[PDB]
Amino acid sequence: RKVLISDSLDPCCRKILQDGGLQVVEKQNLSKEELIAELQDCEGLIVRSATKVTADVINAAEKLQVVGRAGTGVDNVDLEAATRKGILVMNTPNGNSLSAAELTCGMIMCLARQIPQATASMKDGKWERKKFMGTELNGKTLGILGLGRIGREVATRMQSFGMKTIGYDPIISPEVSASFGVQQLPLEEIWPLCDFITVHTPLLPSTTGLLNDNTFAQCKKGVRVVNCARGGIVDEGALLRALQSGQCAGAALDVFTEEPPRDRALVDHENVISCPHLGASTKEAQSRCGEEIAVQFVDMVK
Amino acid sequence: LRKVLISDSLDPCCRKILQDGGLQVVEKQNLSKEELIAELQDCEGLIVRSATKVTADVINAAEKLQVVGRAGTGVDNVDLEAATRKGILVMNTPNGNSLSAAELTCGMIMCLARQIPQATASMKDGKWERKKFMGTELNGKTLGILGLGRIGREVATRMQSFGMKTIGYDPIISPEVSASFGVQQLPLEEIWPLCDFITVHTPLLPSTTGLLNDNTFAQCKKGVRVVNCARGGIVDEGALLRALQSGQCAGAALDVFTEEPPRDRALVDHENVISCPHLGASTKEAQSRCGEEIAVQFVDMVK
Ligand SMILES: Cn1c(C(=O)NC2(c3ccc([C@H](C(=O)O)c4cccnc4)cc3)COC2)cc2c(Cl)c(Cl)ccc21
Ligand SMILES: Cn1c(C(=O)NC2(c3ccc([C@H](C(=O)O)c4cccnc4)cc3)COC2)cc2c(Cl)c(Cl)ccc21
Repeated sequence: RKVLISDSLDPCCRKILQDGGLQVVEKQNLSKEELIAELQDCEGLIVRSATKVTADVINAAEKLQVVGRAGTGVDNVDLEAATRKGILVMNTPNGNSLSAAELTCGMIMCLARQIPQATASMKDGKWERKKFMGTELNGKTLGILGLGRIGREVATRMQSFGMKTIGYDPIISPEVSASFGVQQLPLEEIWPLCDFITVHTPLLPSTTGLLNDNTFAQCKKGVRVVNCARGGIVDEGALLRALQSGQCAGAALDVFTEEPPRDRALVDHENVISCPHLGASTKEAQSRCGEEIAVQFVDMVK
Repeated sequence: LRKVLISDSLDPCCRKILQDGGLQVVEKQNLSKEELIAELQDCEGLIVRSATKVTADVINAAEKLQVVGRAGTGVDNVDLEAATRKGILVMNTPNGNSLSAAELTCGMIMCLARQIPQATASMKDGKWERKKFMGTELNGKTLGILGLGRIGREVATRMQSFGMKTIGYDPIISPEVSASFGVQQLPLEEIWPLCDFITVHTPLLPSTTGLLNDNTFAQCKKGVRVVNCARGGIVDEGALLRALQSGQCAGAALDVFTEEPPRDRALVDHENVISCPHLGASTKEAQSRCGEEIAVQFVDMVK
């Protein structure tokens, strides 16, 4: 009967909760001990990416029955510690997909034409039309690794620019991938066909370092890569050397191993487009998330 | 009618198809005015990109110059008055460009929606502000396309796939044909207030110069965003500047300027302006198609 929203979340969350009929507490940038103390009579907790629901927090929260996350994934909640105290963890699987898919297509275009590089150049007062030569997407081959919701939204968009969408996903059948115009192949057959590769998988052991020194070497010379999913699906170290060799012509990253990143080797490279994790950074999405999570809480109050 | 000079960095395949046709060629680069004239003194033809400027003076010092080709669309770097006076032919390559321009345009729109160039310049400076850079979901938003030519319809079919409403205006193409690639046509006065995004794909005309001006900008939605990848001044540079400063315009993307390169560095420098040194036709894919399509035209008239 009492929830706490611990992060900057769309107003409409708190509304639909009270609308449902339970107390709420909008707080922000709270400290670990400040959080626990506030939590000590709250049945629910909703969080964004800021709040980290550690082992310690869950065990200091004697009343905590449920932990909702207004976003995609739960990479900021101890699931081991969660399942131990029989706690529920709630998610917002739909209401974020589109925003992430768009930023991704942004990246691909931005990579093809070096728009961010040209702006930073022009902004410094330089007219370098001698050499900023980019690529026509029409008739090029894009490789999508992770034919989830985001993966298929990215595919249908970049289809319209006349790109070949070949991809790989071990859950989805060739019959269903084909049904949104992505032809499926085994990984070893994908690397050499691609001029562009984007990744849309959760961070798993089966996925970690999916692009590494070894895959990068099987790729077309001057392939270009977009990580808007999770940090490390593309091995950060590995990419760095692929850019330095020219095996990789350029790369776009919305996500890092450390967030925010200490290893500022990549960001700083002249062929790296970067963003401080903006895949869900839209009024449109956070409202749909914030709405879809607050529903799930009220839904189970019957 | 039998010896040509290529004065710019042009795709190798140009010189090939020329000699292939059966006439001498001279691939030179970054030539000086007097260095050019001297080299030209036994060349019937000249092929150029955007770099070389075929001034009044050059044409009149070139007693043998019969023809001037341009590997691109437009010839805003050749004195046409001085050209027609000496009975010289001027050729260009209007086709081999459309797609490259359409893509950069969609680039701009996304880049504007999500501030990708701003985020890179920020990250590149070592900054993580995710609380700051809230952008827009294109899904269900309205794009206004002014100039439903080739480029205009390629831009429309692409941004449709993101789930945008494509309303546009073009006085040449009928509502019946615009509708047939998913652009609903409306009179200009009724377009400004519906748009969250406006791009322009028209030639430079007096009827189109300053198409976006203090007056149109004011009838737009507060925080509209604008893309000029067509010609400098279709969007009044001065007018835009004040629209960004007021917030009537939330941001702008420019591939084209009144002066190229631009002296008035007021716009470029604004924090919500994405800018490019005229890269709409800056793709290996296009310059080859241009370079190929021009060398054809030269050989075609040799028989
Ligand atoms: C488990 N797994 C998946 C996978 O999880 N695929 C499915 C999937 C479902 C939902 C998503 C999410 C989504 O699209 O909503 C998603 C996208 C991007 C980042 N994080 C989450 C992603 C993938 C399709 O049914 C499940 C792809 C995948 C790949 Cl490409 C490899 Cl190589 C290894 C393991 C993999
Ligand atoms: C002459 N004219 C046209 C016009 O020429 N429209 C058509 C057109 C055809 C071809 C183009 C060209 C093209 O799309 O390739 C073009 C685009 C951008 C820059 N330079 C040339 C532009 C427009 C559509 O069928 C012809 C639109 C137009 C408009 Cl919207 C105004 Cl407001 C004033 C005069 C105008």
